[PDB]
Amino acid sequence: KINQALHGANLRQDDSVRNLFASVKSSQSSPIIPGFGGDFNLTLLEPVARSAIEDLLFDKVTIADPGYMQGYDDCMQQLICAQYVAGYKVLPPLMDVNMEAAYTSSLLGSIAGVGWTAGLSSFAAIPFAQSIFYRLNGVGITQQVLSENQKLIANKFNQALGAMQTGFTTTNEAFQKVQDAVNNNAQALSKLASELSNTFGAISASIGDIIQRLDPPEQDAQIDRLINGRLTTLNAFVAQQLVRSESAALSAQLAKDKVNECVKAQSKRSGFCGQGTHIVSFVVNAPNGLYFMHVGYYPSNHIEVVSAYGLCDAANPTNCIAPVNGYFIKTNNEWSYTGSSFYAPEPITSLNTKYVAPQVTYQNISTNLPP
Amino acid sequence: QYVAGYKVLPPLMDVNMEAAYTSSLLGSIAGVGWTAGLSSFAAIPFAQS
Amino acid sequence: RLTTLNAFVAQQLVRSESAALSAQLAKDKVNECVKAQSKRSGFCGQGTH
Amino acid sequence: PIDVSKADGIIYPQGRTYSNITITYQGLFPYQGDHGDMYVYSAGHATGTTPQKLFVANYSQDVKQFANGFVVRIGAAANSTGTVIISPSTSATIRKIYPAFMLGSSVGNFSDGKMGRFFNHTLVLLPDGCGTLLRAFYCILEPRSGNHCPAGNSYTSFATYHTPATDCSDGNYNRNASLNSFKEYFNLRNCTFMYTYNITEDEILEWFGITQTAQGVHLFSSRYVDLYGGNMFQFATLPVYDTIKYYSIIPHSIRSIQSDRKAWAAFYVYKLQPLTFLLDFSVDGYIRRAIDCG
Amino acid sequence: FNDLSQLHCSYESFDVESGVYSVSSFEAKPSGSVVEQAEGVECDFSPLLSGTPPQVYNFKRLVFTNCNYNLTKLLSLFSVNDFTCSQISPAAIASNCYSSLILDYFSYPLSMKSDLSVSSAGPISQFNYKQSFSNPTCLILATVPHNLTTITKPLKYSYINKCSRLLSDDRTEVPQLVNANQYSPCVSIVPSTVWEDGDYYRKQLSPLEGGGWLVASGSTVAMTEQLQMGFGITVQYGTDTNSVCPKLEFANDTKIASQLGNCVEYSLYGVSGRGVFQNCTAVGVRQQRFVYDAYQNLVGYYSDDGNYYCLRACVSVPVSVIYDKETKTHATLFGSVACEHISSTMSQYSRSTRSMYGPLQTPVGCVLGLVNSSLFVEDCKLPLGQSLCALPDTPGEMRLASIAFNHPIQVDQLNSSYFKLSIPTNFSFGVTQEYIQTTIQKVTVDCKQYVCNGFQKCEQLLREYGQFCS
Ligand SMILES: *[C@@H]1O[C@H](CO)[C@@H](O[C@@H]2O[C@H](CO)[C@@H](O[C@@H]3O[C@H](CO[C@H]4O[C@H](CO)[C@@H](O)[C@H](O)[C@@H]4O)[C@@H](O)[C@H](O[C@H]4O[C@H](CO)[C@@H](O)[C@H](O)[C@@H]4O)[C@@H]3O)[C@H](O)[C@H]2NC(C)=O)[C@H](O)[C@H]1NC(C)=O
Ligand SMILES: *[C@@H]1O[C@H](CO)[C@@H](O[C@@H]2O[C@H](CO)[C@@H](O)[C@H](O)[C@H]2NC(C)=O)[C@H](O)[C@H]1NC(C)=O
Ligand SMILES: *[C@@H]1O[C@H](CO)[C@@H](O[C@@H]2O[C@H](CO)[C@@H](O)[C@H](O)[C@H]2NC(C)=O)[C@H](O)[C@H]1NC(C)=O
Ligand SMILES: *[C@@H]1O[C@H](CO)[C@@H](O[C@@H]2O[C@H](CO)[C@@H](O)[C@H](O)[C@H]2NC(C)=O)[C@H](O)[C@H]1NC(C)=O
Ligand SMILES: *[C@@H]1O[C@H](CO)[C@@H](O)[C@H](O)[C@H]1NC(C)=O
Ligand SMILES: *[C@@H]1O[C@H](CO)[C@@H](O)[C@H](O)[C@H]1NC(C)=O
Ligand SMILES: *[C@@H]1O[C@H](CO)[C@@H](O)[C@H](O)[C@H]1NC(C)=O
Ligand SMILES: *[C@@H]1O[C@H](CO)[C@@H](O)[C@H](O)[C@H]1NC(C)=O
Ligand SMILES: *[C@@H]1O[C@H](CO)[C@@H](O)[C@H](O)[C@H]1NC(C)=O
Ligand SMILES: *[C@@H]1O[C@H](CO)[C@@H](O)[C@H](O)[C@H]1NC(C)=O
Repeated sequence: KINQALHGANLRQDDSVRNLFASVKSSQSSPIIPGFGGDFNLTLLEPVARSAIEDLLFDKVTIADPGYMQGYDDCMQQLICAQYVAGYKVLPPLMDVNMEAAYTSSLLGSIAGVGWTAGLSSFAAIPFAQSIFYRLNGVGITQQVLSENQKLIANKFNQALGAMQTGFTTTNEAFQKVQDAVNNNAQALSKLASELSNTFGAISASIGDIIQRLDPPEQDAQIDRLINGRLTTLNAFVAQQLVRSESAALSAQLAKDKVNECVKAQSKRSGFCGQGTHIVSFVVNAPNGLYFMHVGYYPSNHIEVVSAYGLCDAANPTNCIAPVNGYFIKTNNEWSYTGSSFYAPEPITSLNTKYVAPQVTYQNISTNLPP
Repeated sequence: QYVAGYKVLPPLMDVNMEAAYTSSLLGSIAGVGWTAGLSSFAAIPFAQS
Repeated sequence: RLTTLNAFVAQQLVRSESAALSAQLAKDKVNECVKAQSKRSGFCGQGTH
Repeated sequence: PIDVSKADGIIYPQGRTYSNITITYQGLFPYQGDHGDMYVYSAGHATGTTPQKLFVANYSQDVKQFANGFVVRIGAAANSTGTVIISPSTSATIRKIYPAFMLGSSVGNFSDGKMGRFFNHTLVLLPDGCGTLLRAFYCILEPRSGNHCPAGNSYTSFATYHTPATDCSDGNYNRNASLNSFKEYFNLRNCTFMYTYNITEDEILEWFGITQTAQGVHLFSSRYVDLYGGNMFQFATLPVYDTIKYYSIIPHSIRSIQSDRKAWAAFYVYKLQPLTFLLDFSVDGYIRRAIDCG
Repeated sequence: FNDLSQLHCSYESFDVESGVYSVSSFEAKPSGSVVEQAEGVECDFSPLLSGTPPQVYNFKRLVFTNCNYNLTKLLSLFSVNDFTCSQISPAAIASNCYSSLILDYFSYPLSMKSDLSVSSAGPISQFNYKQSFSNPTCLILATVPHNLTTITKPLKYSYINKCSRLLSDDRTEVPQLVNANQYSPCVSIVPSTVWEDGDYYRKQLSPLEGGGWLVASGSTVAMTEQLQMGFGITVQYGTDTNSVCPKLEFANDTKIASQLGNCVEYSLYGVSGRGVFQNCTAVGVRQQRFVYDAYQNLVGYYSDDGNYYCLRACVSVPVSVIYDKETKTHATLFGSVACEHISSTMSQYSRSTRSMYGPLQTPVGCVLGLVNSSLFVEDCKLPLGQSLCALPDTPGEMRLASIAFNHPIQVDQLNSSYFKLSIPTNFSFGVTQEYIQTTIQKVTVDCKQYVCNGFQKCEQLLREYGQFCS
């Protein structure tokens, strides 16, 4: 029964991993080269093999190698080496670390391309700078400031991705979650490796010492007590593994949904995967799971201004216009247009508004008529 | 409760400040859901919303 | 008594995990169709929300 | 008061050492921060170089329960200077001395009726030969019946004098002349065993424990293993046949001359109770940090 | 019978599912035993080999318990002339351990040898020394070796030929019989060396001892060319613990350095188990000799050589199996281990291998049954781990391959105004089948009839439990 339960749990883990990696596998991609991102110094994501962020994340987290090359060989001469003393095998992962590297490379070289058109039929590997241009167009920032303010936003994005390397500490809640997940696996194995010393009412934890000290009629009861304790411990471990695997599968489905929503495409959901209005995301592996980081918009230095709901002619009240992805702003340098997330007063044209049905609620105007 | 002996720990949020949270949500939902993008606040009178 | 406390611990952890999942669901709901007007059918309101 | 973080006065595990790990350990330990029952020995009277009548306290009339054993610190005031008990106006260099203990399950009064006399078998540990010898003997104690003697007249207390000119002879003190002072009040009868130990002199702090087990009392020290440490270590397994209920300290005298009244040290006594500690076994495994639970 | 037998009995069927399975492990056999924590002391025979040996009526005693004695180092010192033993084999006293031993040495020439018998009635068998009737004994009549001066020779051999006690009437005479480990009263009046042959010794007896007079007669035989003497050993089996033993001749196979890096069953004088001893550096307290971990498992030990050792475990390798349905094919795998262990040092039941190349080193471990090949499989069915898989041949053994990565269709990110677009020119409709379990089987159970089955005494017993069914 215990072998059946562990085999079923491992098969569930394996095909859940296979399903998640099949879903995240992009159709088409561009090769990763130096100069990726152009002016953006995003080469930390670029792997030159795992990525530098991935290797730094492996280094900064207390991880013991699961003896896949010389585990018994290092046990010949010198916690992972304590694998047989209780009796258990840590299975190797279903995918190679190089297979993870190939998947992460595919996502990093394809995320610039997939994020331009609805539907995954085509692939659109535009240079990364123009991808950011179109994504910031998508959030409601006018093309004038993007045409005029490339250098400062490039420096802002670069320093934003450069600030997180020194933030690799307790403040990163993601590292805290990775750490106690790894600690959860470690203490789950330590439950097996430690409870052998428990006696459960017996006088010694060693069966051989029991048979070498005692007479058979009482060691029958002693061995029975200790094996009953060990079987109850193993049944509790089976239940713990089952509920942990079920939670892992649910989290895997959630991760697949998240990478299918705001990685391959630009989402609009309020803080579903990025606090603030989301712009882009990036994805790497993690020593137990999957690590996500997201770059989003954060406004500052807000100002209050006066605005309307629509411009209508006094002589022709039927002709009414409404702002498209923006607002109608009265400058105090006579109306003008502003974007939905930045203060950029610019003269109102036909390419940013839509003709709309008239109401009393808008403002009649007959002096400075927009085109 | 003490006859057995166990502390009923109070929640981290009091009544008044969590009520202030709910008041902020009530005052914001009139205007936030009018234009995509969470950057700009749009507190129109509620009937127009 | 220790058996009773062990059972209470297990039940409390199960309820805490269920409460955390419901908390995340409530967070998604309140950022989905409270701060905005979701077009999704019946996710948080029968008929057109 | 004893600091467990400073790791003073802790019984080491009896046979089970570790390394570089912080381990919980149940056993017999003193409470954290105890003032204890510190006593000081003093020298007798002296006019110039004439060895006069003794000068001690009323420690002999005091008896306390052995309970779960106790530990003794020696020479915490060494490498320093302090006052003399018999000469409060004079301060001399603080000199370490070792105390003599007597152990018995019985109670009773002396011939004059003063509390403190023990009956039947009695254990005595006396340091002799200027402290180099550690004589230990579990005998029947017979009081003498002379003047100022316990079975005789004018009895006040029994004391052990130490004449530095005679009892000791800077090397030739192996004549146990302070056991003679013990014989000058008491007599040994029907004795089970008689044990001595050799310990060199120094001016460094010392710790030892007198605490027992069931089948036999034990003698623990740091002297045998860690001179620079203070950890208890099993150096003697004394085979008593009964559990000793009460302990007492013997007042000790010194017949030094007046012009050379050396200032003595203070020794500290801490009783032990069954508790649990946390210990920090270092790479060498000696206890250097520990903490209480309760 | 084999791993597949255990796999079949695990599934309670003749048919199983193809895949990777964990079968019970095996253990490398212990190479031997080491016993080195506490050694005993040696028995003393220097007073036997030194000084003037006293006479036959003055046999001097050495008692032996809790000591080591080696007749190879002991009996070689004797110029052996006469050897007799009763109720014990001669080789047993040099080999077998005993509870206690007593050994009396006395002056005894070879001329007076024939009086040493128990059934004899001569003066030696009457007054001087009598053997043990109820205990096995051994008499050795030896000579001083010519190259041996540490023992000396007395003035003359002497013994008592007539010994008796006269009562208060002075007419009734009682001869004195010496028992085993006894002394005659005439020994008290006969000196350690009788002056000459036919000497008569006399003593007055106290009236409370029956009164009367005590008489004895002593006789002398002069020194020969070299002194001859006698040794008597009486063994005892139930008077002590079986402690006197010969040399522990295991100094070349029970030490730590003799069996470095090999699994042994240590018996460390109170501590026994299975493990591997390795030389190390002195850690922890050197005095306690026993250092353990947090989990009460020993990590090292301080031997008497001054060298500290670490003991980790007697560690072995688990065994896993890969099996395929509808192609009766299987192979064995050992993970996390170099290709170093072959079928020699086994345990448990047996091993399974067919179609007799064998050892194959993979990143998972060492595999028996596979074969190295340059194949790439993207739809593997039997995941061996990492990215390695095996594939049946549709009789042909399993083929090793790596998990084939499916490269996405590459497109070059150009650097100009133009752009290279990927567009599909063909399409299909794919059906994707999914199942969502929305309802478990609504089941009830009738508590009392399940737990009780309608017997009245059972419902009498279950009334006190009460609210569990509710
Ligand atoms: C009264 O005054 C005397 C003399 O001033 C003090 O005695 C000295 O105490 C210090 C304590 O730090 C000793 O220093 C220690 O030396 C150890 C090794 O030295 C010994 O071995 C060498 C080689 O044989 C000799 O040359 C040397 O004389 C010593 O015999 C070191 O290993 C010690 O390092 C330890 O440091 C700390 C703190 O002690 C520990 O926690 C570490 O684990 C480490 O083991 C240390 O450096 C010095 O040797 C002593 N000298 C003499 C002559 O005894 C008394 O301590 C002082 N007493 C009081 C109560 O104040
Ligand atoms: C892009 O960012 C990387 C990461 O900081 C910069 O590379 C570092 O340069 C410093 C300067 O000496 C070195 O000390 C670090 O070792 C480098 N780290 C890595 C990971 O290469 C790089 O200079 C930046 N490039 C640009 C153009 O800004
Ligand atoms: C703007 O001109 C329009 C056109 O006449 C006027 O708005 C009307 O106001 C009346 C009075 O309530 C309403 O009944 C009409 O329905 C409104 N028109 C529309 C199209 O809704 C009004 O004169 C002016 N309003 C403002 C605010 O300037
Ligand atoms: C120290 O005191 C002890 C008390 O017993 C003396 O020890 C024995 O003394 C007797 C004399 O009555 C001797 O026959 C024994 O040989 C002694 N035994 C041992 C082990 O010493 C001892 O003589 C005293 N030391 C002195 C006076 O220097
Ligand atoms: C002793 O334990 C500490 C605990 O962190 C560790 O850092 C140190 O490396 C250990 N010492 C040795 C020699 O391994
Ligand atoms: C102790 O010292 C005395 C005298 O110096 C000596 O007779 C005795 O043998 C010593 N004992 C030990 C164990 O060194
Ligand atoms: C054990 O190792 C120590 C240190 O490496 C070395 O000094 C010693 O000679 C070694 N002993 C043996 C028997 O190999
Ligand atoms: C298997 O074959 C491949 C290619 O022929 C080779 O690179 C590899 O080293 C081989 N492995 C073994 C264990 O023979
Ligand atoms: C763009 O690529 C062409 C090669 O087709 C090269 O000649 C040119 O220098 C490149 N322009 C850059 C890197 O700005
Ligand atoms: C599309 O692919 C199918 C599958 O082979 C083929 O039968 C069909 O002719 C293809 N259609 C076109 C337009 O290429």
